[PDB]
Amino acid sequence: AIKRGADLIVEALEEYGTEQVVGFIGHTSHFVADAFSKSHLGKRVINPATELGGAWMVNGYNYVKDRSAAVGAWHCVGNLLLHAAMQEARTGRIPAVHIGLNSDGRLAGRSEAAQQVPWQSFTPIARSTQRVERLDKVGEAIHEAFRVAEGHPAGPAYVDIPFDLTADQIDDKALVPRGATRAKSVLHAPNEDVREAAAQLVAAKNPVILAGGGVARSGGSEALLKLAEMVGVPVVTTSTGAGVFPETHALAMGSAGFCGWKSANDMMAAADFVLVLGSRLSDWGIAQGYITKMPKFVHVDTDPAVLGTFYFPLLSVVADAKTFMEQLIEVLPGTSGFKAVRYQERENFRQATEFRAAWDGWVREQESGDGMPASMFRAMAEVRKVQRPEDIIVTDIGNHTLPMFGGAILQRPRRLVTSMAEGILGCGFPMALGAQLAEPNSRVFLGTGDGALYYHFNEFRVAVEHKLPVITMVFTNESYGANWTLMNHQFGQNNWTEFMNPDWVGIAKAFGAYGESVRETGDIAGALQRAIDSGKPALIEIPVSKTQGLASDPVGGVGPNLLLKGREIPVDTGGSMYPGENLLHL
Amino acid sequence: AIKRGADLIVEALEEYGTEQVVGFIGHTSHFVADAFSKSHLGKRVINPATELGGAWMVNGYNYVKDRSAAVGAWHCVGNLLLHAAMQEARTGRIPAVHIGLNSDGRLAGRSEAAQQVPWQSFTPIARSTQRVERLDKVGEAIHEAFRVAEGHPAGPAYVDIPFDLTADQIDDKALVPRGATRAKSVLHAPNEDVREAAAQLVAAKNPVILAGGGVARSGGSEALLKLAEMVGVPVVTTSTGAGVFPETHALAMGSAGFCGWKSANDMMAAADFVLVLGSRLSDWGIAQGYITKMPKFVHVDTDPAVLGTFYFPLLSVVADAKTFMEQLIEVLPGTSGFKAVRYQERENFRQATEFRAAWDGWVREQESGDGMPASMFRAMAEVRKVQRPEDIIVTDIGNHTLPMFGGAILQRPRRLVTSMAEGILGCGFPMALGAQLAEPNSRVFLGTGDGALYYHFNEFRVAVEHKLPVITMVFTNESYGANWTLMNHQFGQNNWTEFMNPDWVGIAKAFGAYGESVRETGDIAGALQRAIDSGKPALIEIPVSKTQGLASDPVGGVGPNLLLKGREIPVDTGGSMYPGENLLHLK
Amino acid sequence: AIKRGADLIVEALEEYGTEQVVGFIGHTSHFVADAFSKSHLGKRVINPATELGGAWMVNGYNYVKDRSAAVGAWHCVGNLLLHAAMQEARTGRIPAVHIGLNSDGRLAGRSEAAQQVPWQSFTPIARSTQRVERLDKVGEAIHEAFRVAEGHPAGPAYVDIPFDLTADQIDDKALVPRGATRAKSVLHAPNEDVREAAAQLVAAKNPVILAGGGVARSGGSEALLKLAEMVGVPVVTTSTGAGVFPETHALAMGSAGFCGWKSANDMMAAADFVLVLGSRLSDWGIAQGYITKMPKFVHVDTDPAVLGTFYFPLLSVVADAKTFMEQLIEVLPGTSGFKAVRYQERENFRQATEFRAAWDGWVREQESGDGMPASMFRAMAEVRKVQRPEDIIVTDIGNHTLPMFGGAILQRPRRLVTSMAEGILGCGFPMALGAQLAEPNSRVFLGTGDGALYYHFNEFRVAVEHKLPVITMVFTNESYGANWTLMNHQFGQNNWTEFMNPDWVGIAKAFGAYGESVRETGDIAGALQRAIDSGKPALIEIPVSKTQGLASDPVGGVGPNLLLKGREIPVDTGGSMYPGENLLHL
Ligand SMILES: Cc1cc2nc3c(=O)[nH]c(=O)nc-3n(C[C@H](O)[C@H](O)[C@H](O)COP(=O)(O)OP(=O)(O)OC[C@H]3O[C@@H](n4cnc5c(N)ncnc54)[C@H](O)[C@@H]3O)c2cc1C
Ligand SMILES: Cc1cc2nc3c(=O)[nH]c(=O)nc-3n(C[C@H](O)[C@H](O)[C@H](O)COP(=O)(O)OP(=O)(O)OC[C@H]3O[C@@H](n4cnc5c(N)ncnc54)[C@H](O)[C@@H]3O)c2cc1C
Ligand SMILES: Cc1cc2nc3c(=O)[nH]c(=O)nc-3n(C[C@H](O)[C@H](O)[C@H](O)COP(=O)(O)OP(=O)(O)OC[C@H]3O[C@@H](n4cnc5c(N)ncnc54)[C@H](O)[C@@H]3O)c2cc1C
Ligand SMILES: Cc1ncc(C[n+]2csc(CCOP(=O)(O)OP(=O)(O)O)c2C)c(N)n1
Ligand SMILES: Cc1ncc(C[n+]2csc(CCOP(=O)(O)OP(=O)(O)O)c2C)c(N)n1
Ligand SMILES: Cc1ncc(C[n+]2csc(CCOP(=O)(O)OP(=O)(O)O)c2C)c(N)n1
Ligand SMILES: [Cl-]
Ligand SMILES: [Cl-]
Ligand SMILES: [Cl-]
Ligand SMILES: [Mg+2]
Ligand SMILES: [Mg+2]
Ligand SMILES: [Mg+2]
Ligand SMILES: [Mg+2]
Repeated sequence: AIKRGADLIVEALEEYGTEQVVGFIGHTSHFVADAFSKSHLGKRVINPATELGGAWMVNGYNYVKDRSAAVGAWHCVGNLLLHAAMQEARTGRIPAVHIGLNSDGRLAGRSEAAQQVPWQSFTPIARSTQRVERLDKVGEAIHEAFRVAEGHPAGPAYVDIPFDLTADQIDDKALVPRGATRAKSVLHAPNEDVREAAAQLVAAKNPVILAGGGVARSGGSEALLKLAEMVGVPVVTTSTGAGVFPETHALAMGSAGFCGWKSANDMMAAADFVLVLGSRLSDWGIAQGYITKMPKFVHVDTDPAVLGTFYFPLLSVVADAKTFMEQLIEVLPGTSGFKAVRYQERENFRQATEFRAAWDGWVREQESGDGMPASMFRAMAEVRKVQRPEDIIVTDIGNHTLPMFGGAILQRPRRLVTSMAEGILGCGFPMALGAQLAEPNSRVFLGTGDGALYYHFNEFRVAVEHKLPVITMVFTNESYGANWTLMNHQFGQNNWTEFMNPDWVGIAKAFGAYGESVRETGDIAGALQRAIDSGKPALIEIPVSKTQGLASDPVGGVGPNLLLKGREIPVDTGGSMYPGENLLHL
Repeated sequence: AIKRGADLIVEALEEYGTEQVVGFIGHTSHFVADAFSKSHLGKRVINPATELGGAWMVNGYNYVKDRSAAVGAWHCVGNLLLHAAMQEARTGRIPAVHIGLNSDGRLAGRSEAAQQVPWQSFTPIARSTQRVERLDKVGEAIHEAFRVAEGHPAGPAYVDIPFDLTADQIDDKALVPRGATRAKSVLHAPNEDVREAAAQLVAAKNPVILAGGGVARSGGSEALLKLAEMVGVPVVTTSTGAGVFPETHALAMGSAGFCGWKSANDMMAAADFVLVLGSRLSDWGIAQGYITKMPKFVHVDTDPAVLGTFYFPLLSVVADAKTFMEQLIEVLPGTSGFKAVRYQERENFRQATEFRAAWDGWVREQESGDGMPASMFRAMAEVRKVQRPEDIIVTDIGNHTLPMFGGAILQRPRRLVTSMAEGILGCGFPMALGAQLAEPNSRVFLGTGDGALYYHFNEFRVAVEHKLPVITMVFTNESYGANWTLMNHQFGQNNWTEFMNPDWVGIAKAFGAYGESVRETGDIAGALQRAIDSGKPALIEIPVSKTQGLASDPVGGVGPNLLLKGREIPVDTGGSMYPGENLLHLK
Repeated sequence: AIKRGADLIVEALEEYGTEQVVGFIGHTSHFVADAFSKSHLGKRVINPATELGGAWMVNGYNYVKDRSAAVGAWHCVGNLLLHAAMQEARTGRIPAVHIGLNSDGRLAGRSEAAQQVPWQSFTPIARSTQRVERLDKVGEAIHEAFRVAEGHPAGPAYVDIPFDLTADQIDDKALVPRGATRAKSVLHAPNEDVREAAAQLVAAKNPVILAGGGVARSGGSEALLKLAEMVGVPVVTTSTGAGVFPETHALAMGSAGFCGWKSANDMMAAADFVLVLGSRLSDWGIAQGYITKMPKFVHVDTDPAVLGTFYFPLLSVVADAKTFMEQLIEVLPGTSGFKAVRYQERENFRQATEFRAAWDGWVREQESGDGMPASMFRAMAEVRKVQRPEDIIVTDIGNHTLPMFGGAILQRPRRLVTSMAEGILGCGFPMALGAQLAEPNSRVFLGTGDGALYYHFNEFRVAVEHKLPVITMVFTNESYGANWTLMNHQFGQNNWTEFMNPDWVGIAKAFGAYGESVRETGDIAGALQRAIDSGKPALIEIPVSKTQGLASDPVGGVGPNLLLKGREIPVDTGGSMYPGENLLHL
């Protein structure tokens, strides 16, 4: 059948499992938008305030789905706004396909052309960058983008299509590849690696299992609970792994790292052996700026590139996390030294429970005060009174990230959302909208700084139009508080940190959202209940300190080193001059 | 003397003429911010709501100054938001230096590193992209950045500095290059070319001078006025040249192009000869999608790369526009055929004045009407009543661009501001703020669509804190109106075009800005007076139709061709298969 | 200890298993060459005639080793000659680390600098491109290069080091990473994939096992012989898999593809099911220009990116080849329908043996003629009379490639060498020298065209100095014979194809190599024996036809389509003009 390129693009996106489009109109996306209007997927299009806001919504949707279920589709020059969000998808292992419609290919390469988008600016960012030259390659390119996006590692794929190809027509026989099959990701380890790992776990005096985001992608929660109880081993997570192990269990230490739980950092400092499952041991994760001292460890991952890149394991294993744990459960009864004892009667139990109790007491101290400015831990304690086990906690980047991580106590995977890998400010609100779109049975609570909310609160248009009842707490300190704090630690003086806020309640009201300020009432619990009862997206303005959280609160961190001290650098004495130095020798 | 890298960056920036810093804090920019607080640049730093809004401020400031007087200074990952504004600077010839402070160079190349910014993403965009490896190269790199940014062509330069270098210390002797004097840009044409141009000008029956943005950069307004009156030749501009020739003058046809003045398009369709000065004859400018048919022309530019790239001139000349005009004024009295008479007495005068009068009549007609929605031409007629020669008009991108260009009548250079080269939606508000910062005692009027204002109205934080009294008209139609209109033509139905607006008056009030709606009153005139009296940034809501402007209004355009008709493309029958086609051959 | 950067580079290369250096002097490599002179590896440095010749020697050495045992080390501007060889390492999955010493970092970025090498020219080619900015990163960068080079997929890694860092000195504590461990590559499939594959193999009427170069990298020869005999299934290979199955066995069909064995192409056209082990199903391999019609197939690979990129399998499996075959052997006795029958009594045996016999008869016809010009199959039959099972057959690219592939009958893996993935002319001689260096118990026979030998016969300097007794047959036709042939098929006329040859015997004698021409004697067997007895590198000049081989001989190929027919292309009628068209409208 003769088909337009725009209709072939839509067909391909449906074939590969696209649920949700985030698209922006312009003459280069006109044919694609027309084609979407005639398709099932046309019913699910978000038109965001900006393309960067929309790209963040793709990230939040796909982070919780672990596939490229949301897809961006962008008129030419709007693609120039994608880079920040695309970079987070790359290091954060978020599958994300983006289709950029460039200007007419007839006008490419002309020096005085308008809106000829430099697609090679994505080459250092996307896991796959393709410029499509020919209509008969449009299906093939989209198939490749999905294959790359949803691989191991997951990430972003960008497809640049000059829009004349979307108007042009071709007979469609076999053009969109169909019948594609994926290999299973249930990679099994060899027996001798399993037996080694089991022997180490049993022999250790103070073992720990470290579960990262790969345990969530693997689906390994059940196996992890069984394995931890069978061996009697405390569980530490990364921030993307939090919730794969129920955080109210006796063995749950929470997340390690610099915005994590001190019980987890205590346990990592005490441990003599770690089994690492589905973690990349990253800079702002377990590595803490490449300062953390890892105990002897076994490292299990589906991506060999993460294994031994920086931390050298006792043993590196290419295997699926759930599968490896199931293999361990099978081998453990025939492992020398193994005895079936209830985890509460193991010799290591009391130490772990003491670390957790100390942390819980510290959290109770942070949360229990009343009045203004509010503690962000109090705010989170109020959220946990109204929180369901499928609900999603979202945060932005700043001082506030620490209380959001520390006050989230989670029972399910992929419930904690932010720009985890890159720490890009402003992510929180639009990522929360994308997560809400993906998870309509989840209540979504966002704790955002004021500096952060400034970036993409324009997306209240989307929240209101699409009836997305995200509950946003804006923590107001009229500051980039992390930076106020750190600059005063570093220099004794802040600069570039302070700003005004609008009347946020007035902003919410102007968009037809629910708005309330607790500046005078302190009534966080009441405001949460009113916001939930509204059925609308909500904005609760909560005054906070400039200093509480990431840049101040002691959670057992060692890094990262970002207040670095300068070194004195030898000049070059080889004889060559600086530019303009010739004038000094006259 | 031992200096930190941060201090050396500030010293270099000062040496090369920086007046205004737009900066964003984060740990990688901490040392730089601390160093700026010790400088006379520290006082005035703008900390924008987002880095892309700030980069648009840099572009508005520098577009009106014609030098990189504003600089950006950005914490690592905030650099990832620069690319759209940087691309406008590249094709739009805006000088702009951006200093990106990357994460620690010790951590670079590690696969699981955080915030290691891919500076090579700028390589296809900036005129110059540099990654600094060594502290002793920090001065040198910044010197090079200004050299490129302020050359011919002007454009953006990006410098990536791992921030450990900003903390490190070194002895400063000769490290910051000082004391350069740049080459003059008053490039003179060969006398033979000047003579040839004068001979064509005099011989033509219906000549036109086409003056682009290079006449503004050249400072050629006085020479152009003398030349045009001496020969008695109508003046057409580009959108970046508008205002180089006073648009109240009887010879002024306005700007040619598809959002231009029909008088200018009529003139260019009538002309038998054009002298093109300081124009790149661009796609969304004079070329209108490479459809415009140029008469025989002489082309004068400082950048050889624009001369003969697409339109082949009769004669191409590498020269400065003001200089070339001065040369031609000197030779004209000795040119065979030249007659010294008042321009009003020339045979070609009446036709030009007729084009202008017809256009002015049409504009008057668009200003008329008595209710709601309002005409955007009416809105511009009201702005003209309160507009001085030094005042700046800013637009965003959409249907509203055509009435803003058609209602702006300018008499000085560099008074009309937008994302000219790239058409990037959202530019208007933050570029207006940057123009206001560059010219604190000029009044700045912005006409913006509602889809446009959505992008960077967060920068009301900057406008209110810095008391930048931009007067913004937001034209409300609850739509991407250009697209609503074009898609209804193309397909019979719009899609992806309609959206909710907030209460814009309420948004302004929540920031402490002046706000008013004319929806019930029609009182644009009073709203402009109240907005001006407020001394605050102001927002005037004006409801408009979905259709008025770029997608509907006839201005004599021929292009561009964006409502494409597709072609039917043949399938490859050479034998090779599609992916997956193997399954279709199984029996 | 305080150490120079040059000494740290040497230390790192030794730590990661480097055996052989190929290096080129210049002031930027002076410190590195001095450092090598003080080390164990210093004893194994080849200084090639050119850097491209040397890069090809790295490729040949590492192709047969399946690790980056050879390493290039190059003065600045000589790195500009590496790209061709580097591209073959990338698509050909050859591990190869190259260390480029750039000019002084103090002079980088200056517009009028000399010898500042654009290392970003490698970014689209190498699997890893790194520019080292800091002395304390030199060890770390080399460790990363090896990790990437020796991964799955294998490939080239380029490290650019400004040479001032190689003169500079630093305390060495922990700078060169030591104690690195690799994960095993014995990835196991899940049982249900094993059982599926076994059920298909047993149920098929006319199965085939297709073994590619991954069976060689895996070490799977023993398991493949067992599995093929147990199930009674003919074996087809790719050109990089040839020799993993003994090519004299009754079940051996040889290599499929356009320069392969017709028995293999016949068997692929007859088969109802294929088990593909360690093949990427590539363009100039099994795909034959994306024309080959694959039967229903199971696809087993360690690199998920190859699985389902173009040919969509019944089932895709991420697993090691040897391991998967061992899993199949274990499952087969409990697979429904399986009976233990001698392979000679299976119903499919006679068909396979008939295909092989037809091919063998055709080869005997090609080889059996005497006189001049010689048949290249006769030449290969003479080599097989003097060939040991560890000996290596090398070819260049041209008409001659077909008789070299067709006359090679191999018993061991990694014995057939050329620029397999990219077909880059001139590879053969320097790749043969690298293979000889790696495999000193192998006699190396190169069959090269004349056009090919022209590129790197300057490397006779290396062959003679290092006493590398490669036996080179130069097939002389005074032509780019493939192109003479194909152009006459395509157009009825050749152009740019014909050239003179030097007196090749005189060239060999001038270098102190053994030289002989059979132009008048026909005495190929005698010349081989004299060349072997010399103990020297040898050059035997053998006149051949312009047309025999790749461009003419029918081996059951279907592709690739490189004599493509042009299509008539619609002009653009949108209204926009061409450059300069304005003058036509005046
Ligand atoms: C301000 C800020 C503070 C932060 N504080 C912390 C903190 O305190 N603690 C913390 O942990 N992080 C923190 N982060 C997040 C951190 O930067 C990283 O994003 C995070 O630690 C990475 O988690 P991960 O190692 O589990 O790997 P992910 O990025 O989640 O990657 C998943 C890993 O699992 C592997 N994998 C995927 N599927 C499978 C499978 N089926 N089987 C096996 N392996 C699989 C992948 O190959 C990869 O190695 C912070 C971020 C910011 C911005
Ligand atoms: C929606 C929309 C509508 C638009 N409609 C129009 C329209 O109707 N008409 C229009 O003109 N544009 C229009 N534009 C703008 C258009 O895209 C271009 O930005 C503009 O036309 C370019 O102007 P220019 O040719 O003068 O060159 P500029 O981009 O201003 O560049 C300056 C030129 O002068 C040269 N130069 C610089 N200094 C000197 C010197 N000293 N001497 C000599 N030469 C010098 C430079 O090398 C260059 O060639 C529109 C843009 C948009 C987004
Ligand atoms: C002139 C010319 C003619 C040619 N003619 C032919 C021809 O007739 N026939 C032919 O086959 N080729 C031919 N080639 C070569 C062809 O271009 C390819 O180089 C070759 O076919 C690729 O072989 P392969 O598919 O086995 O993959 P390779 O390139 O050998 O790659 C190895 C594959 O095995 C996988 N792998 C690696 N280790 C393992 C493991 N442990 N377990 C499982 N999988 C593993 C890899 O991921 C990869 O997919 C020709 C080349 C030229 C230049
Ligand atoms: C795009 C971008 N710009 C700047 C930063 C640097 N940064 C990291 S945290 C932070 C403070 C954010 O302020 P806010 O949201 O108010 O949170 P608070 O620290 O006050 O809790 C900043 C500016 C960044 N990570 N990303
Ligand atoms: C970043 C970006 N996204 C999309 C476009 C496409 N576009 C061009 S004009 C326009 C309409 C803008 O709407 P608005 O500001 O309301 O103006 P109106 O057409 O209603 O006057 C759009 C979406 C663009 N140029 N840039
Ligand atoms: C570097 C490079 N240049 C050109 C070619 C194109 N090419 C492929 S085969 C061939 C013929 C080689 O001639 P020769 O070595 O004499 O072999 P013959 O065809 O005569 O057997 C040529 C030129 C190539 N593959 N690589
Ligand atoms: Cl547009
Ligand atoms: Cl940050
Ligand atoms: Cl040299
Ligand atoms: Mg804050
Ligand atoms: Mg100069
Ligand atoms: Mg609008
Ligand atoms: Mg030849």
